[PDB]
Amino acid sequence: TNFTIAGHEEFIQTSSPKVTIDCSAFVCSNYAACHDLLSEYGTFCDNINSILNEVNDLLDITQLQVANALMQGVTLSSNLNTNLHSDVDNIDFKSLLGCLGSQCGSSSRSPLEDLLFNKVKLSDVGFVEAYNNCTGGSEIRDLLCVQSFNGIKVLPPILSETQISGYTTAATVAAMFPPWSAAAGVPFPLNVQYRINGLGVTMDVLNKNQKLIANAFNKALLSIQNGFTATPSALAKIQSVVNANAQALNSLLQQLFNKFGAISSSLQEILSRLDPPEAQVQIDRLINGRLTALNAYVSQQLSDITLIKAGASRAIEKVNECVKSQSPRINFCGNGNHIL
Amino acid sequence: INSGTTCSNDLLYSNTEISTGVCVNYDLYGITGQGIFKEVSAAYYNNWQNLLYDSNGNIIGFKDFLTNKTYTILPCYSGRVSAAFYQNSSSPALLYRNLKCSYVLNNISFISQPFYFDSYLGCVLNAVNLTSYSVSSCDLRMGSGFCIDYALPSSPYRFVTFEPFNVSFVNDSVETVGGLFEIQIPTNFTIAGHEEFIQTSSPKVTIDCSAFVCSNYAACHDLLSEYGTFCDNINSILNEVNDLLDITQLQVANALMQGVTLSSNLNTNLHSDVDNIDFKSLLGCLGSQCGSSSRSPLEDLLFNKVKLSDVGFVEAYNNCTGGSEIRDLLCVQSFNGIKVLPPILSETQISGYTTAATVAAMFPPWSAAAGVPFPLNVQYRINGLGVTMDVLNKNQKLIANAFNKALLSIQNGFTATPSALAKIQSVVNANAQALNSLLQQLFNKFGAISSSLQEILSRLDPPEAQVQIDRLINGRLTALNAYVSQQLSDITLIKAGASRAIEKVNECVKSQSPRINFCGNGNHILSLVQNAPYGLLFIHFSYKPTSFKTVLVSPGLCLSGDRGIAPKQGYFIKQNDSWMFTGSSYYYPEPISDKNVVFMNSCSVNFTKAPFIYLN
Amino acid sequence: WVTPLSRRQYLLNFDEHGVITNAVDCSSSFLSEIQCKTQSFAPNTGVYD
Ligand SMILES: *[C@@H]1O[C@H](CO)[C@@H](O)[C@H](O)[C@H]1NC(C)=O
Ligand SMILES: *[C@@H]1O[C@H](CO)[C@@H](O)[C@H](O)[C@H]1NC(C)=O
Ligand SMILES: *[C@@H]1O[C@H](CO)[C@@H](O)[C@H](O)[C@H]1NC(C)=O
Ligand SMILES: *[C@@H]1O[C@H](CO)[C@@H](O)[C@H](O)[C@H]1NC(C)=O
Ligand SMILES: *[C@@H]1O[C@H](CO)[C@@H](O)[C@H](O)[C@H]1NC(C)=O
Repeated sequence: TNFTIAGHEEFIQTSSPKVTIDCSAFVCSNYAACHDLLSEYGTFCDNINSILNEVNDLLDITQLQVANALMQGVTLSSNLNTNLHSDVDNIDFKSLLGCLGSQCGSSSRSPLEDLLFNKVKLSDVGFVEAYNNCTGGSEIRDLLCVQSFNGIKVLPPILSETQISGYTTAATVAAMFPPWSAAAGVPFPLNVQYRINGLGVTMDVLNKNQKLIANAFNKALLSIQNGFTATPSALAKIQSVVNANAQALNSLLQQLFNKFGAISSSLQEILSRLDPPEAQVQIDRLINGRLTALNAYVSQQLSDITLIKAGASRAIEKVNECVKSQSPRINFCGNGNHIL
Repeated sequence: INSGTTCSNDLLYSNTEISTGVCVNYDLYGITGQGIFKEVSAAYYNNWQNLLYDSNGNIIGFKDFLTNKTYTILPCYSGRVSAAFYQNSSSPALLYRNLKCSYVLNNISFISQPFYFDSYLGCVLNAVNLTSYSVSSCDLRMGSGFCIDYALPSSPYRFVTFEPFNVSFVNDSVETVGGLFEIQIPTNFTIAGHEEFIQTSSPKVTIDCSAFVCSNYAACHDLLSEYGTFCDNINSILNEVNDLLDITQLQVANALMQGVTLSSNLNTNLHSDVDNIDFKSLLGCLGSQCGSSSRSPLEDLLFNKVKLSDVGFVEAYNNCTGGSEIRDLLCVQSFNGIKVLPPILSETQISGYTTAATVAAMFPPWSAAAGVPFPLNVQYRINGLGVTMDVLNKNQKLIANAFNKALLSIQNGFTATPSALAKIQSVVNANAQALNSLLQQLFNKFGAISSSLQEILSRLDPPEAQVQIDRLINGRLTALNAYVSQQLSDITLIKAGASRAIEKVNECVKSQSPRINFCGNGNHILSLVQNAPYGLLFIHFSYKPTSFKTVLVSPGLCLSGDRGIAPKQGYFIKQNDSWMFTGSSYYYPEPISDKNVVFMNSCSVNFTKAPFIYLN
Repeated sequence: WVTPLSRRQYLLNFDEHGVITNAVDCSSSFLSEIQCKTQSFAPNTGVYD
């Protein structure tokens, strides 16, 4: 008899931090007496260096695919939202919009995305701001500088976060102002009425309860915005991805302190106590152990990139068939009754 | 050892002051190493402790005895440098990440570089600052939306911004000009053709341990048999991958021919033109008056540029025992156990499947269009976008001309270098590189006396040769395991792409699904499928407007009697002091009818009042 | 003329007859290191580490 509109949030992982590992600076030593022995193993570093390159290439390809799916079939007016009223029919959409005018440059993140980017520290710009502090003097207990000195680095993607945020917010303003490219040329309230009529509600009730729909949308947006103060299910996965990446990096770095059957875990002690005629026997064990560790790491990365690509394809399909259009498939874009 | 107070007077030196801020090598009371020292005030040192260790056993701080001061040690810098190199340039552009140019020119490098500048990523050498210039695509992507372009002329490299996608801008208003909205409606249209390639299969590779680890020696087999069944798992995984590929190919073949019904009076070699549309470039043999091999001109053009096709591996392996040219890299891999096997189905019967699937959408009973002829089908498809039926029924020759022009353009585009042929060559190049990298492991020493079984055998006794053979055995087993892991990682993506191709064939070619932004780019009309080396080629036809016209519209009106009307896939215009209806993709005005709009028993205040529309 | 010598690694090119035509010292500059890594005298366009 009486109804309302509720909101729900979902997170889908698309990208992953590109990890690069240096061979000669990690497996043997930072010295020069180890390379003469490491060169006897042939071209073993080439495969380890090529696997990571292929993974990074796949990540770049899927990121470009997501960008193309977000930036396809979008036509906006020249007189864009230059401090213009971001509300349409008493529906405040300022919380999920940045700025795309002639002014307001070098910043395109919406107030909603700021709450998510402020709760994480190892973001795209985080590694950049944490790696340039090792030269001038970072924290004494900083692990990122040690990992970078040992040959483990994190490269930024080919597209920054600001550009992706701009490409995303360029799709929200599509179905708000003429022309409505994301709604096949239908205004926003008329599109909402058409999508809600398919459930069974007649037009006589919809034409008299527009303010109710506007208030429901505003309340849902406010609730979704306020739900970020606690720990929801969306931020949980975002934190878990970073925690798993950090744990993997720490586990890979910890392999340098193992003995692997030798008399010491550092070559500085071995070269300062024994002669070359009795040093290769001790160095071979460490070399083999670290090579096995690197092989295990690259195997785990090749196993995870498949699920990463699957999630990215799912996200691309959902973007193409849920927001930019109206697909007549039930129980795909939401939990039954889906309106937007 | 290296920690204490009992010194030796053999090689004596002089005590120097502890310098700070420089990467120096220290010999502090026995403990050695390299690092940078920093003076800091500490109050956590007792009388029996003078050095600070980390949680893993590393010196991080210490306290001197002569000066009673506390110092902290930090490791020195150690990293790589990115080098962007063009095809035929003379010097690559250098990039040090997260390092300012004021640190690399006086602590790391000492060469007089006349070109250097800081950026968001670090210091760039041998390049210019041109961030204010954008670029569509690049080949050398650094990161954070930055690219390096090579322009033939200072420094020929330019550091520019990477912007791959834009948005279309239209000079129109956003506000309501008297309750109406100004929108652009097309006036003249055409049919455009796009092409895409989806990979379905992968080369089947088989490896044998009886020829890779131990070629023919008995002393090698005696040590290899001690590990047990370590080599049977490799063959099992390879057979499983081959079976998965075979099942995938069978599923694709079943998806191609599913419900197709054709006439028995079609084998005439003359029924190849319908509605003045030439389809000779897409059809091959259909009947009995042909030979064993039969393909289409497009498939022949695609296969003539790929040598490592299905028959290519067979023709290459046949020329290994003759004596013409045995210097190729294919026979040397076959002599060591790595052999490429052909798939179950050949590239000829799949061509026949595609030809039958294409014919099913041309002639009766039209098993690919639900019993609707091709012109009527394409007319309904283009009408579904929001155009009028009169302009479609009046202009039928233009549609066929546009189809023929698009097909000829797609056929001619193969002479250039497109992305489809690019990927078709990239897959086989990656396969060849993987095979070469796997083969090169046989020449590695793996910490032995020589990378050859004969040299190890006929130089020492078995008691001293067992370890040398075991080293090579372990290395080759590790290489084989890595290759198997890579194959298992690739087969998943192969199967995912094949499943996506099957879904696209089922929902874009054989049937017209209402899923928008799935088979095309919103204005999709139809699609056709053809075979291609290790995959399928999809040719999509889209509706492309050419001209545009601005017009004021209103999203619904309010009639007399508290009743409202709303348009269905269209707009309301005001022409000659009268309200008429227009389509969302064309500008053919038509009067309002019952089957054109939707009624409602109440109208809002935003609708425009028009009590003169007596079209009930 | 006189120049000193040392144990260094070079990349040599042999023609069809067997005469050395091109030589690259793999420790001179960055381009030489790229050519040594790719084992070719005309490497492809790209970013190398
Ligand atoms: C770099 O060189 C300058 C001058 O040569 C010196 O003052 C500074 O301490 C050096 N920095 C490092 C980290 O070596
Ligand atoms: C350092 O401290 C010890 C502990 O009392 C003291 O005996 C010694 O004289 C001090 N040395 C200097 C140089 O102040
Ligand atoms: C974007 O604009 C640039 C500059 O005019 C152009 O080179 C590029 O092709 C455009 N890209 C698209 C997708 O329109
Ligand atoms: C559309 O363009 C074609 C080719 O330029 C022309 O032959 C045709 O007359 C045009 N139609 C209209 C309505 O302008
Ligand atoms: C119309 O009929 C003629 C007469 O056979 C035929 O040539 C033409 O292809 C037909 N066109 C369509 C669209 O059916």
